Amino acid sequence: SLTTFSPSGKLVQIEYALAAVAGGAPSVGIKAANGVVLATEKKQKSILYDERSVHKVEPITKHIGLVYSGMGPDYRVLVHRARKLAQQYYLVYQEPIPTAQLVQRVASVMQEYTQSGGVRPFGVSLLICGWNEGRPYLFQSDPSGAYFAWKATAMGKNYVNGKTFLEKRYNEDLELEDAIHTAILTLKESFEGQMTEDNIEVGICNEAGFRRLTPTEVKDYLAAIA
Amino acid sequence: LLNQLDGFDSRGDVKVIMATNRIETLDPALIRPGRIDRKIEFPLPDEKTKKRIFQIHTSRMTLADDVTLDDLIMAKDDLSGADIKAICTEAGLMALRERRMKVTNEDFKKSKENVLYKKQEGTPEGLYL
Amino acid sequence: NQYDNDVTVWSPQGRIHQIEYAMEAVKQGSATVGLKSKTHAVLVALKRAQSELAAHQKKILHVDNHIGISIAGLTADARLLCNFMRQECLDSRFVFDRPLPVSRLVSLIGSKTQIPTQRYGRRPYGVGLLIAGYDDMGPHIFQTCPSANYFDCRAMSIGARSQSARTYLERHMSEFMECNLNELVKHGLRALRETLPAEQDLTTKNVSIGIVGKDLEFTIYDDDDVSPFLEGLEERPQ
Amino acid sequence: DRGVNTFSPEGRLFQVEYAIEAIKLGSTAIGIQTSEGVCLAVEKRITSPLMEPSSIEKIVEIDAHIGCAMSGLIADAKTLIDKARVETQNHWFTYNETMTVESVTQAVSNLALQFGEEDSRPFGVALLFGGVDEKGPQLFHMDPSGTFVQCDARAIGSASEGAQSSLQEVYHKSMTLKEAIKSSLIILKQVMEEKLNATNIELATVQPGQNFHMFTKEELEEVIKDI
Amino acid sequence: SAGFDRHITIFSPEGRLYQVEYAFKAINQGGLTSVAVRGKDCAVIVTQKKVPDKLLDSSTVTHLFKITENIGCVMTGMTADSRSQVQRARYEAANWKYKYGYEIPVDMLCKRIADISQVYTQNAEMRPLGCCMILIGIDEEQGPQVYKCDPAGYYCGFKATAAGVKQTESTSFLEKKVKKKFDWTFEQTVETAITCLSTVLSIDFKPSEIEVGVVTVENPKFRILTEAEIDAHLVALAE
Amino acid sequence: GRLDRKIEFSLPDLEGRTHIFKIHARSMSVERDIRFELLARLCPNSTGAEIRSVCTEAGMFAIRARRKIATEKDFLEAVNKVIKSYAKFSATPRYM
Amino acid sequence: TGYDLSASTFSPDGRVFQVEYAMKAVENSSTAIGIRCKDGVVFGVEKLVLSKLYEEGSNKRLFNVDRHVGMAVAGLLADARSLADIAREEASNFRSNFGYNIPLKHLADRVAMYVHAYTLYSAVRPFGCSFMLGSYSVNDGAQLYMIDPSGVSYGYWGCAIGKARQAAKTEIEKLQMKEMTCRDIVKEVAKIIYIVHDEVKDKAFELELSWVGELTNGRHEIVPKDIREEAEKYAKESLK
Amino acid sequence: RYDSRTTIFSPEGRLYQVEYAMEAIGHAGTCLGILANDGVLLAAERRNIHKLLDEVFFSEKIYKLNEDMACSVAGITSDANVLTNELRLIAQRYLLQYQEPIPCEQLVTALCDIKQAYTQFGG
Amino acid sequence: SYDRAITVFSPDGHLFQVEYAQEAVKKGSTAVGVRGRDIVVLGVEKKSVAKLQDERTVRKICALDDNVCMAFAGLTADARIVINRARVECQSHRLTVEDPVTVEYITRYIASLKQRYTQSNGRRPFGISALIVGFDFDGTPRLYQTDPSGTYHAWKANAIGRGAKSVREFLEKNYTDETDDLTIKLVIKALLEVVQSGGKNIELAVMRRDQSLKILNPEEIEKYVAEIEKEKEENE
Ligand SMILES: Nc1ncnc2c1ncn2[C@@H]1O[C@H](COP(=O)(O)OP(=O)(O)OP(O)(O)=S)[C@@H](O)[C@H]1O
Repeated sequence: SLTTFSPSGKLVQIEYALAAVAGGAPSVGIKAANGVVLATEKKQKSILYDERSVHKVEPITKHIGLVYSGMGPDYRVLVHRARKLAQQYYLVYQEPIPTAQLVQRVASVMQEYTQSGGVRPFGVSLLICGWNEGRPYLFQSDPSGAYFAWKATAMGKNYVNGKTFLEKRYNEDLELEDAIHTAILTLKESFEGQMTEDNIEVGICNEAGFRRLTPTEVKDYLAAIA
Repeated sequence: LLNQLDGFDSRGDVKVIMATNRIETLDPALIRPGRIDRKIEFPLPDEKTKKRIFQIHTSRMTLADDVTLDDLIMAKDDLSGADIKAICTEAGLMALRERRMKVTNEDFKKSKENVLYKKQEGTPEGLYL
Repeated sequence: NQYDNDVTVWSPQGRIHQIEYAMEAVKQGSATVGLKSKTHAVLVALKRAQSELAAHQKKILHVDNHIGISIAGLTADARLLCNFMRQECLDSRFVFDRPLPVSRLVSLIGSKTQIPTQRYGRRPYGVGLLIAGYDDMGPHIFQTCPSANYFDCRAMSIGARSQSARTYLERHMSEFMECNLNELVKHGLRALRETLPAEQDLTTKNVSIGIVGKDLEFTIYDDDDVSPFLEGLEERPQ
Repeated sequence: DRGVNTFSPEGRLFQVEYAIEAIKLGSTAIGIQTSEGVCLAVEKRITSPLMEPSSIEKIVEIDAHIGCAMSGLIADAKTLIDKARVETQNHWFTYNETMTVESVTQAVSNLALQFGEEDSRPFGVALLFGGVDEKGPQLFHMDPSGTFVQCDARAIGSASEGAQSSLQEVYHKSMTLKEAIKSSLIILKQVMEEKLNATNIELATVQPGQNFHMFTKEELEEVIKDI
Repeated sequence: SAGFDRHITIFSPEGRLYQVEYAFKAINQGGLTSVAVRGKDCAVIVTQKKVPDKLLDSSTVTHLFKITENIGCVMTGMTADSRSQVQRARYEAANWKYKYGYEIPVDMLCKRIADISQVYTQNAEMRPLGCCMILIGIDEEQGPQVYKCDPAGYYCGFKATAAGVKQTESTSFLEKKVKKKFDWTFEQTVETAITCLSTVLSIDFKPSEIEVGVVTVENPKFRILTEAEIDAHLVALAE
Repeated sequence: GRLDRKIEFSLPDLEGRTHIFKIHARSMSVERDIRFELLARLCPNSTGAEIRSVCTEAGMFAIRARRKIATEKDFLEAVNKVIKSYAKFSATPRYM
Repeated sequence: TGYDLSASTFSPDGRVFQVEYAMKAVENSSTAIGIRCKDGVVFGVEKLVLSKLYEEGSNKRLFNVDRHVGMAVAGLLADARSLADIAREEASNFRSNFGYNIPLKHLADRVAMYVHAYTLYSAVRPFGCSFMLGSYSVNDGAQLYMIDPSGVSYGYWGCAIGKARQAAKTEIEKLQMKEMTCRDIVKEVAKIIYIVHDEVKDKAFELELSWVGELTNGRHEIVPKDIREEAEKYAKESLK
Repeated sequence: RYDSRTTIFSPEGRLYQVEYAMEAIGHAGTCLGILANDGVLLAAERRNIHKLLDEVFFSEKIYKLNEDMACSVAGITSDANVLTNELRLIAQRYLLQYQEPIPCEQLVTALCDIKQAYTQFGG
Repeated sequence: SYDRAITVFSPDGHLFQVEYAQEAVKKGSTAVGVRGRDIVVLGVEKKSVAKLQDERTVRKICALDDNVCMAFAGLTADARIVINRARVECQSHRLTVEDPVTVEYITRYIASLKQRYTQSNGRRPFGISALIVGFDFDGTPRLYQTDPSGTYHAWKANAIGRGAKSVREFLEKNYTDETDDLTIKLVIKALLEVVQSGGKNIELAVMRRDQSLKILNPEEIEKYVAEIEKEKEENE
């Protein structure tokens, strides 16, 4: 189940959770020179659903953005945990928490759920970012408790194809607007043909703080951006 | 064959004893006594017998006495009887390929490890004393 | 039959067989017989031994000044329910300063034995209680079961080959109600002498009798106030 | 049957029957009640010459008039002996008197069969208890299942069938002490395998006038050479 | 597939878990249909009853459970999960009212109920409460709301809402009906609810089988309709 | 008319055992001063042929050492064999 | 046939087989019906003597939970005893916390949640009981409820629990139930119980009748059935 | 055959999870240290050398644990965070208790006792 | 008639896992120990130096008190736990009772801990067997051994580990009733009677019942081997 190793391989219940992550809705996130851009791909099943109720792009503090590619019902749980933990840090130190310390503690929580032996892991991969002390960051986690650091990455359906486009398209030096342009390009590479002001949902991170963009400026920008 | 040996036209004094290598795959029509009474197995020889069959086989070569038979004896602690023969013959071959009289330890290592494939006796266990 | 291991599992015919197995474990005890008149309640059991030289394992044990139980089956659970019984007796004897009515005590016994019959991690109690007592309304003869479905009777008998005893109780339950102590006790052992195979006879050292009375405190007897009880008999009709 | 919390379709003890089977492998012991006093004997089954004979415990001392003998598994016996020692001292604490042997063995069999891993295993030892209460001498025999009974002369462990048979041949109610002692060691050197000498067996006799020192030390040699 | 016999809540290969997608038709063993509609400043619940017995009552077969004085709901699926979920909802709404001093918005309540179902899903050794819940309520600065809560813990909420047995067909009619941009003047809502259930089930029956729960921004209290006015709406749509 | 008793038997406990012990004993050159109940306890569970095999092994010892009245020490070694060195192989010792 | 061991697990088609097997456990139990009138609720249980070993007055399935509420259980008896104790405890908490008589809806909902909580987890089994709950109040009238082994608790006019669940309510529902006071309904329940299973599979049975309503001024007790003796002088007239 | 959990022994007797944890060691990053007085060094292999990382951590295998001790690591990565935090906390509790740095062998045996506490228990 | 675990009896009345955890002891390194009348002596074989490390931390002989000495076999981690708890226990005995610790008390503790560890739910038995040698009461030399079952068992000489039957057979064929010179030479003969007796893998430590532990030096042992070879030549 979760208490015993394989004959030679790895932790099959974590590999299956990673497969369930890879079978999820796509997303892309890019670290630029001044800011970080996050973008998801949010298709309603019918024409009935409302786009003002559930939110993918979600702030953790006033300057720390966070998206995922997986299951919202676990996402909200570990979001609430990260909320309470970041506010506990700000109680202790009276200073807004740095993103590396967030990723350490969130990874500790996810690791504690990967421990034995009755609870399942999260089927959630994060993409954490923030602008702490001038230089912005970007930290991807996974259900296995691990974490990384990216310049630009993707997660979801066709993340391999989107990543091979990211390797070709992106570079080291851009601004936030060019980052949004290449981000909607690489999300538009893999999403469905009808992409509107509601099928995507985009938040950015300036050094002036986190900013979650509106459907007004999202519809203004993606009105045939190239 | 059964009706002949231990059935009709019985033994009298006709010593036809049946030894084997396994114990399992046989028809129990003869496992019952009468057909055959006693049974014996064979372990592999021990250190006391390891040095014995070493000196038996290592005698076939002008031994470089600096090589440690006891290391071969404890490492190869499950030498049925083929490795010993094969190992010493191939050690002599390794050496006398160079036409040397003595057989350095490395030649014994190579001889045995060629003879001794697929041997991993470490952990487990491997992880104790 | 692979569903037939634990207490928790309902059967596909709905009969939890752990209860049936506990019943069958009760069926392999010693024979014992309890029966009451209008004024006196008598329970009589049968002793056995491990060998010839050893003493006999006792069955009638004391509980309280007006409560005594018979037993069949396991002995650890017997003494466990004995200690719980004495405890609940001295609890109400402390608090209310009265003797207990028997029915609420046996309801507490059923509620005690309910928990090991429903959760996982305890076995049902192999137990053969025959309870005699005195509330304000006279003698009571109750019996229990490992399924905690306690019964009230006027004459029962549990243990090994106790069915011929039940036939005797059928053909004398009308006659039981009128008599005094002595012929009542000899009706009890005219059940016990049919709880035995016919080629041997009930002796002194193997039988036990416990009388509780409306003015008489519960008292156990062994061989010496039983030598008066064993005479006044004829042979079996061979 | 696998497990202490499941009965049988018929009437099997399992978690206990396999313990009653596990008694049978142990060394033998024989205790005999006589109104003069309780005698007791055991076999050590010494394996090595390095095996120091006085270190193997079979007869231990519970009280100044209460002896013991063990069987089968060693350490369950060690547990029960330790607790039995503790509780008799508690009785002497709250009563200024000696806990009688029936009360001792009820105090042992309160938890001699009380094995529960939740809410541990059943014990693997048979015990022979001898002592002198106010009713004279007493000889007592319990089991792993707590089914405790009095026995006049009980034999345990290995070869107990022929021990009981040849014991019931010679025994009666009005025996004497020394006759029962030599009758016991006759049964012993019919059921043991090695030559009977000074180091194999050990006796334990308790008398009402000789409550102290329930043991015979190398006058046992003089007892053996009288056969 | 399985293989693994899906006995507990783990992850199977490629890639789903089977316990929750078996719980999604514990609704389907209810044998019941529910439809919610939001067009305008009102909100309408409609749900029928399946009472074959004359010995059985009619008041206590009600599925519309008034959660608070401004929040209603309806339940489908098995009854015990539904009623226990309803008392959890009432208890947590009262907890909101105690802790925070004002009336709970219907969004936070669905979030809290979804979180309870997720905790019942995350930890094993508990059955995942196989019932589905639709909520309605009025909120200031947002108008009316209609929400749905899943047994999985996936809340959502939207304009024309339906769950139960036959609601692929109901959502097919609500895609073929909520596509024209007319307003929904409350009798448009009642008429479309009655006729959508009347086209999905195709029965065209007495006013005594369906239950209608409404809430409106003129009286924000939750309100259950009477046989007379249900009959009035039914013959008002009778042409 | 065909078969009408339906008898059965299995391993006797020790009495038929001891009897067969003595049977095979007097059936060969043995020592009379030996007992059987001791040997019987040694015998956990066996057929007469197995027991006969014990007798054969005692004979094997008496072939090794010049024995005429096969002693219970010859039978002791034979028991060591049959019930420990032949209980299955040897896998009992090294824990009392 | 595949997965029906635990009470936590689901099936490939989505139901819990533990609950079904516990539901049809009570089907083998004795037949117990109930019906209310316009001023009371009447219980009635077909109770059987084993052979000749009973005492006619032991182990009565007609319990008495509150001053105005009693049970009419059928199924495993000891589980019903424990559940009756839980119901007594719940009425005790309500009487201690609010100072007046428990409404039957609230009592039934607490009991249904308790039964559902024993159906939820995997350590425990579902109950093997199915019982009736009747009441009466001066401001509420007569209320008769019904709790299955699963925990679905709602209301009836008449019911039946046992073997003849359909075979009682076939002719229960042809009773003019509203216009009768319960003193007619006593012999009505007598004839309904007496119709089912006179001698066919078993040998003999025996009748108990519980009784609550306005005529008891809100009390609940067994009838003095020997008073007016309404079964037998009509049971012997119900065979023709 | 006798697989199921970390406890109990195999029939020879060996262990299951111990060898399989070793075979979980075998597919990881390579470390070493060298024989030197007046200094000591460490070597480490970079896993995941892909071009789109950051390398802003200054340390992926090394963990400077107290002041005058670092440690490399190999194996499953995220167990080591639990171990390194606890190890730092052990050495720091020692320094709190004595105001003398930890003499490193009771530190090593403390971590070995932490690991052995999960070797014995079950499951 | 199943497999797991250590709570189930066999169909014929055994515990498989006590016997099976004895096998790890039966296949471990050898260590012997004898008592002289005033000086006690023991030692381990198989130093097994891998040419490139230190060995002062791998010492298989330690002490709990100034009177008692240790040894073990089997796997070493269980020895580490038992020794750690044994030091604590010996010191806790020193806390109440003001005596020097008797060897019999600490052996009863080791066997009691080992058995209550074996009885419980799913705890793996300690696959060791210790040798506990000390001389306290009037300087009386004692040595006891243990078992995974938990049976302290007093001897006069001992042999454990690999091929212990042969080694104990030599102590059997030596062990004369008829002086720390014969005891030193007896240690030399025991280590010469080792399974390998390489001459450099010999590690021995003694105690003269008033002193502390003395670790010897492998030149004195070389002269011991030389006088053993001299006596072997004098046999001819
Ligand atoms: N009950 C017995 N009485 C006397 N001798 C016996 C007895 N049982 C076995 N033996 C002896 O042991 C040997 C065993 O032979 P069998 O008993 O014929 O073998 P078997 O395999 O049991 O024969 P089957 O299969 O039941 S026909 C015989 O040669 C007998 O002399």
